[PDB]
Amino acid sequence: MEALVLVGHGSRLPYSKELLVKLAEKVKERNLFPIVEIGLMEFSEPTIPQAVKKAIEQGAKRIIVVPVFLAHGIHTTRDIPRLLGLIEDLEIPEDVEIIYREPIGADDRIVDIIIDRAFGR
Amino acid sequence: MEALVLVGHGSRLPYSKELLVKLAEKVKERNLFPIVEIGLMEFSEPTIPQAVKKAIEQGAKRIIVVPVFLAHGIHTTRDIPRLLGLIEDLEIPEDVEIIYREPIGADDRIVDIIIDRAFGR
Repeated sequence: MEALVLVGHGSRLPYSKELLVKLAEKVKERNLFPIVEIGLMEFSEPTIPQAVKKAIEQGAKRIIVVPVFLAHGIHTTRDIPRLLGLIEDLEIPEDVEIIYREPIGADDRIVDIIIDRAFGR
Repeated sequence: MEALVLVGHGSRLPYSKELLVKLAEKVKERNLFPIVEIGLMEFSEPTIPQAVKKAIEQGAKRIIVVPVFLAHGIHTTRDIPRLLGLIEDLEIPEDVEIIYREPIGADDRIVDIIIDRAFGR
């Protein structure tokens, strides 16, 4: 009924996709959502429209798109809102409403993790 | 003696740099290292070399660089190790050695944070 779509930059190296796959798995074992799909913005599959479509065909009527990026940038302000038919100027999504969330930001867990990496953990 | 450098991507919008600034402040407040600096790889200032340099002239002999990026990609494998004279292409005194850490990766706290964002927290 609601779907969670985890959405990333995408890269030509495979670490970006692998990252989304690991994150998707980990939330799958939290058993919080009916449906969980990942989408990558650029040069990697699946794409964000493929993921949105997949959510819909799986039954879901309220789609939560969460951008897995550290800060706002072009992609989160122009490219993605476009790709979702949320901004006026290859895909439009039937009768279902799209719910576009905020990025990660300067979160305290991110400082936690930074300390860990600094000590070679 | 030891320094922490936080290093980020950078963008033409200012949110990425602002994000680094917040992160740097917050780790300063945990009082863990003698020095803390930031650099931005692209567009903005300070630059990564400016940051490394800045730490050195301030006394630091082991420089711990943490890449504030979600996955390995080009920047964490090529651009940043380059900028730190870690791969043959930055004259650093042989009395100082640079220690390059892991990115964030698919850490469990990142799944925590993603759940929060999915709820609009």
